[PDB]
Amino acid sequence: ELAKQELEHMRKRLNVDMNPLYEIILQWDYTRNSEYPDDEPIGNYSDVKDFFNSPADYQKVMKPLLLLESWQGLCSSRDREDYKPFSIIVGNRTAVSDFYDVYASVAKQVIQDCGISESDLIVMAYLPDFRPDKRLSSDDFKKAQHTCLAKVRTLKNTKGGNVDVTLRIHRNHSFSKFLTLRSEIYCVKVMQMTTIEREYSTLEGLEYYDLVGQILQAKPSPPVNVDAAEIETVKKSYKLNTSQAEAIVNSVSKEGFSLIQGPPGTGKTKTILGIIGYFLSTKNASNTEQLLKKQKILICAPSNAAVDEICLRLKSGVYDKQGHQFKPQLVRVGRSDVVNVAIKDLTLEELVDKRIGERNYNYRNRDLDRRNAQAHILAVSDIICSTLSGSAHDVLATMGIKFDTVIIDEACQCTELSSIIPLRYGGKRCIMVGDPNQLPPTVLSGAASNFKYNQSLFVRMEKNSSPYLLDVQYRMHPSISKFPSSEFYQGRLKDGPGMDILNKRPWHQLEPLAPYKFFDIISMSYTNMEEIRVAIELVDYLFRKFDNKIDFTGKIGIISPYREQMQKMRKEFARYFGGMINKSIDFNTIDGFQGQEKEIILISCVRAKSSVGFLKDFRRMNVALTRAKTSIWVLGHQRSLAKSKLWRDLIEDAKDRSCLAYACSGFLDPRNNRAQSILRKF
Ligand SMILES: Nc1ncnc2c1ncn2[C@@H]1O[C@H](COP(=O)(O)OP(=O)(O)O)[C@@H](O)[C@H]1O
Ligand SMILES: [Mg+2]
Repeated sequence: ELAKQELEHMRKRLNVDMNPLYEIILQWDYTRNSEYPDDEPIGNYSDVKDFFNSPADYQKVMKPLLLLESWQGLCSSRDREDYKPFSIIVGNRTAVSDFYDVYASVAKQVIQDCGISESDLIVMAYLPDFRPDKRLSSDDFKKAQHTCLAKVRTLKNTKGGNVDVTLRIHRNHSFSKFLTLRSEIYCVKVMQMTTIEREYSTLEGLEYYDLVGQILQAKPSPPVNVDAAEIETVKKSYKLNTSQAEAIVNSVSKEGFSLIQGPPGTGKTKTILGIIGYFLSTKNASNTEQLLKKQKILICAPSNAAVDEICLRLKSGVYDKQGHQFKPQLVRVGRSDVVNVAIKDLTLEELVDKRIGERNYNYRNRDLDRRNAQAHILAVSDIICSTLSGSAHDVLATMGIKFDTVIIDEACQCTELSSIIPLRYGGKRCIMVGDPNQLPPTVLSGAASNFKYNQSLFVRMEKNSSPYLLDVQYRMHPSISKFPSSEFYQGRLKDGPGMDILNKRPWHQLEPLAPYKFFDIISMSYTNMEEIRVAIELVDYLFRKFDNKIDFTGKIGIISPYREQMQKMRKEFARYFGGMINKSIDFNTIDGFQGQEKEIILISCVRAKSSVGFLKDFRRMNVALTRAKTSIWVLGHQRSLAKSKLWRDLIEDAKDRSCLAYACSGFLDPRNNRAQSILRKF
């Protein structure tokens, strides 16, 4: 019939109650030494299931894991963050629900120096034997007998450079006995609660989401049938390859969830730009003038960096189905981490500044003008870009706008609730673009990750459906892309035209500095001095032969699965080369290097159980083998690695391709008779 229940469900999704969240959190013990926030039985926790039967099933599984990650965040900030303590003067209190709203006073300079905002959780402590003689730290709170968690409800500036503070604590907390009028109480910030609150809002309002069925079942929509002429038109107009054009056309033509899988360098973001252009143009091409809200698209990413790259690349305009450029109105919701004028000019706050001018350079008028400008800018916008968390912001929540189409870049680098956040505005189509063949997003709680909390909705859905694969990479030398393609993509991952030309480098003319090489080192620990020495000698030969013609600044990375081996590698490289390699070589583990790339990559394999273990090794190898663009030199012991199918496949592929060389310390030295004898007798 007429579904005003859409408006009712929108209201439900946008107004989730946080009091149940703080009923739990405000009873926690800041001083607790445990992976877990309480002593409930371990069986209360369970793995994230491939398939959920109901929103209640989903919530029963997910809420403990969300709270566990939150607890681990508390612990991390307690044991590391070194937040600066302060003190407050207590006043009256008000009983609200299962809470006490305690009013207090603190200086504005202290609020600013300690970084306290209305989004912060803090811990209070009673330390009557403290004297200003000593410096106060969060260790004093960690070891205190009487502590209490409090949420910063309200911060209001007063006249004399002070701030009225409203803090919320739990009714049941005995610490209230110390909150007598005009008492001095010591405090320190624990953590800012915005992300936890937004994910909790999503988790609890899930049952009113339009795509709740597809989310619970991890089951994207079935493919519809699309016109080959349409795919060709998109290909030509947007200057894409066939896989990208197909992904765009299909994912836009259907509603529900769509998965686009992009291996390294296959054009995930370019395809998203094409999606934006195509969607907006085909949507604009559908007795007194009726007033309608303008169609918008929501573009989200897990991190500010990805959102900012999307914005920067959108500044060149988008294209319609016929290939003609148009410039839709773009708004970046939320301030970014880095400073850049090009991104700053797109932020909602800067757009409001420019729309209102110097008229209010009186305070009521200033706030009213800012609010009206915000409303108008958001109403006339075409594209809304944000982080997955930032999509839950009040500025979007008060637009009165349904965002029926949400696109997510880097969709594998976020938790499931985080990816679900932006669907609260009536989302009926969600196109997630990602690379599942990487390491899962990092979570603070090892236990939570052991319960598979570090798994993205993209991956959980990939279990049940085949994504639209982008199958041409535009980064790596063909000798470097060869084995990744054959080993992970059925030999169907293609190279862009001229990768051999683009990634041809002078040192390629000198053996063994080839584009692709496995060095079998002829010589139960997690380090290998001989691999380290061979890496040193390779880099030394490269430098000696070319660093008077080539600047190796930022050209080289060295990675290994094991941080012990990487520590030893950095130490030995520092000793051998001095400081002159600081700007030439990055050192990291395969995990820590996941988002980086170099022209030259050296891998120290060192050495090579379960399905989880094979999955982690599969992802690590996918990452490691795609970090280089022009040259990759894989150092390892063949017998120490061949117990792994992946490594044996790699070594035997290198053999078949004549890309295996035998190596030991001094193998590049013609005068080293010992090393040359070791080589010759092989
Ligand atoms: N159809 C295409 N034709 C030519 N170059 C492409 C195509 N698709 C992607 N590229 C190139 O591949 C590189 C990776 O682009 P990007 O969209 O950032 O990929 P991803 O987002 O998957 O990392 C870019 O330099 C881009 O110019
Ligand atoms: Mg990208």
